[PDB]
Amino acid sequence: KPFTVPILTVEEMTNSRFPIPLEKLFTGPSGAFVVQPQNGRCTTDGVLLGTTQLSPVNICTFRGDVTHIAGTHNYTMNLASQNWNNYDPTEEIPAPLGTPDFVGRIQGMLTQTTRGDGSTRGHKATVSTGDVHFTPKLGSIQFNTDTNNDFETGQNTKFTPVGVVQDGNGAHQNEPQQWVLPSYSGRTGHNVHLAPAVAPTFPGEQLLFFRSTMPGCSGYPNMNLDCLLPQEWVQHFYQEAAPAQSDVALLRFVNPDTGRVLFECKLHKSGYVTVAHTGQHDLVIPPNGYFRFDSWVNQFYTLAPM
Amino acid sequence: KPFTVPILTVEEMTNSRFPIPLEKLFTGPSGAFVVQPQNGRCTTDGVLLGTTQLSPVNICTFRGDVTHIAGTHNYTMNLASQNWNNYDPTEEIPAPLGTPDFVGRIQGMLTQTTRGDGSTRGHKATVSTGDVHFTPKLGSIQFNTDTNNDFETGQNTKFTPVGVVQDGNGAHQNEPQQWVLPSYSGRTGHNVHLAPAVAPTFPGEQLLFFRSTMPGCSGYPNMNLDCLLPQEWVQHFYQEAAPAQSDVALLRFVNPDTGRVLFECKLHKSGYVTVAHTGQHDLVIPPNGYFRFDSWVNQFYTLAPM
Ligand SMILES: CC(=O)N[C@@H]1[C@@H](O[C@@H]2O[C@H](CO)[C@H](O)[C@H](O)[C@H]2O[C@@H]2O[C@@H](C)[C@@H](O)[C@@H](O)[C@@H]2O)[C@H](O[C@@H]2O[C@@H](C)[C@@H](O)[C@@H](O)[C@@H]2O)[C@@H](CO)O[C@H]1O
Repeated sequence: KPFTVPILTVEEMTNSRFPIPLEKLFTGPSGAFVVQPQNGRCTTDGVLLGTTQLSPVNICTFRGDVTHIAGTHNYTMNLASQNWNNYDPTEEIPAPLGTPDFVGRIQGMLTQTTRGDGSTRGHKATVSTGDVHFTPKLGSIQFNTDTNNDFETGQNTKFTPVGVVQDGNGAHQNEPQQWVLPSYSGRTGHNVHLAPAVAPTFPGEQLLFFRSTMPGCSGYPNMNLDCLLPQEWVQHFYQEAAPAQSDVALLRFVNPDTGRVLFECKLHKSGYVTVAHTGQHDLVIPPNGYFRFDSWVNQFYTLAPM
Repeated sequence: KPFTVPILTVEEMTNSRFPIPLEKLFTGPSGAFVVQPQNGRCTTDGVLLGTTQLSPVNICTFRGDVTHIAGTHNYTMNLASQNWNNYDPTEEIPAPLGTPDFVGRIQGMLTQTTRGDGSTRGHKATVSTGDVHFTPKLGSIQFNTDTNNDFETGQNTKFTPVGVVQDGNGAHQNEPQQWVLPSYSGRTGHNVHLAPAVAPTFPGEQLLFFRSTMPGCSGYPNMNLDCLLPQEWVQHFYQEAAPAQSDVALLRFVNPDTGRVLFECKLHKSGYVTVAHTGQHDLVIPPNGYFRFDSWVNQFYTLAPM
C-alpha cells in the first residue's frame, strides 16, 4: 500500500491539540523550548502516540462524575473513559486520551443530565492544568464553575472546551504555555509513556507547525497553538497503515490551479515535519494549496530552501 | 477509481450535524416527519449539498461582528464566513455553511478578541434557531447572553456551541425538533436551495441513522440527534471523488475479529443509508465493527434482513 497524505487544504483541516480549525503554516526556531506535545502524535504508518486519539471533537474534553467542594464553586471530576466506561489508570499512556498537553487555564462549559428524569444543566467552568488538583492520570481533576449547588452526584457530566484565559499581574500573553506539559499525576509522580520531544537534526532546518489561534475568554492570553500534524492526517495514517519505506517522506506543497510547487518538506516517519528555513515565518500559501507525497528519502536529503 | 468508505468504527467518528462523537446506529420508520437535514449532506462522488462543509468543529458555529440591543442582554451578530471573509447572501446555498439545521435553542459561549491589544472576553450565550430574529440566510442572528455591556463593536466574535436547552411548563422533550428546519430567512422568505428530503423507496426498508446524544444545558431537552452520514464519510467522499457506477452502493458491516458480516445496507449515491428492518431499533454492534464497500448494485437489489 502506497503512502499518501490527505489532499485537504490547510483551512479545510483541524488542529490536533484543541478543537478548532487550522489557520496557517508557521515555522520558527525551537531551540529555547522543548517541543513534546502529546496530542497530534501519530507515526506515518498509523500508530498513535502519547495521549492521541482519533476524534477531533474529543480533544480537551473530559467526562465523568462530579462532587461538589463544599463552601466553594469548585467540583472534582472522577474521570470516566471517553465512552463512559471505567477509566483505567494502569494503561501505558501518559493520561486519558485527549487530555490537554499544555499548562494553562481552559474555559468551557460543564454539562450534566440526570438519567432518571432527563433534567439537564450547564455552567461555565474552567480547568487549570498547572494546578495541584490537575491529576488526570490518577483519574481526578478539578473545575472552577459558576455554581455552588446545581450539579448532582452520580450523574454523567461533560466538559466541552471553548478557549483559554489569562489571569494575574503577570506580563501579557504569559499564559498559556503551549510547550510546557502538565504534570499528569500532579505532585505525586513524574509523567510516563510520553511521545518523544522533536527537533530538527539537519543543518538549516526547522520544524513546520500547523497553527491555529485559540479563542480567548478573559485577560491577555497567548492564543497561538501549534500542532505537528493536522487531526485529519492522524485519522488518515491510522486508517491507511501504509508502511514507511524509509525514515523520511518528501512532501511537496502544490498549487492545484497552476500545478506549481510552492515548497517542499520532510515528513519524518515518527510524525512531524521539517522545512529548510531559519527564523520565524508565516508561510504565504494559496488557499487551495495542498501537500502531496512524492518519494521516500533519508534524513540527509537536502530540501530546496523554503 | 474504486469507491471506498472509511474503516473507522462508529465510535471513532463524528456527528455531521453537531460537533460531538457518534454513539450508535439507529433505524426507524420516518413516514410521519420530513427527513431533510442540511448538514452531513454529500453525494458518494464528493459533491457537498445543503449547508454542509468539511470541518467537524465548525458545525453550528457562528462568526461575525456583534452589536448590543439597548435595554436587553441581547446582541445581533452580522455574520461572516467561517474564515472571516464576507458572507454573500446571494450564493445558492440555504444559509451560511455549518448553520444549524434544526429548530431549537443552542447554548454555548460567545468569545471575542480586541485586535488592537489582545484583550479577550467570553460569555455564556444562547441562539434560538426558531425565533423571529434568526435570519442567517440574510446574514444576521441574535444571541441572548448574560451581559449588556461587555462585547465591543467592530471586533471578531465567535460562537462555540455546547448543547441544547428546553424551556417552559411545556411538555418534556418538546424541543429541539431535529427534523424541522429553521426558516433561514425568518418570516421574510421561504427556504431555498435545500438538500432533498430522503425516504426509503423499497418495500421493507428504513433509513439508517448515525446517532448521537447532544449535551443538555437546561430543562428537559430532546437530545437525540441523527445524521445521514458521519462527518468523516463526508470528508472521505469529498477527497476521493470516486465515480458512482450505479445509484446504490452495497455496504457490509463486518466484525474484523471473526471476519463475519453482521448486516448489509444500501448507501445511496445521493448520500444516505437504508437497511431492511421494520420498527424502531437500536443496533447492537461489536465496538470494532466497520463498514466495507462491496459492490455497485442495481435498483432491484433486495437487502438481507438486518
Ligand atoms: C434549580 C432548579 O432545578 N430550578 C428549576 C427551574 O429550572 C431553572 O429555570 C431557571 C429560569 O428561572 C433557569 O433556566 C435554570 O437554568 C433552570 O435550571 C435548570 O433546569 C432545571 C430543570 C434543572 O435541570 C437545573 O439543574 C438546571 O440548572 C424550573 O424553571 C422551569 O424550567 C426552566 C428550565 C425554565 O424553562 C423555566 O422557564 C421554568 O419555569 C422550575 C420550575 O420547573 O423548577 C426549579 O426547580
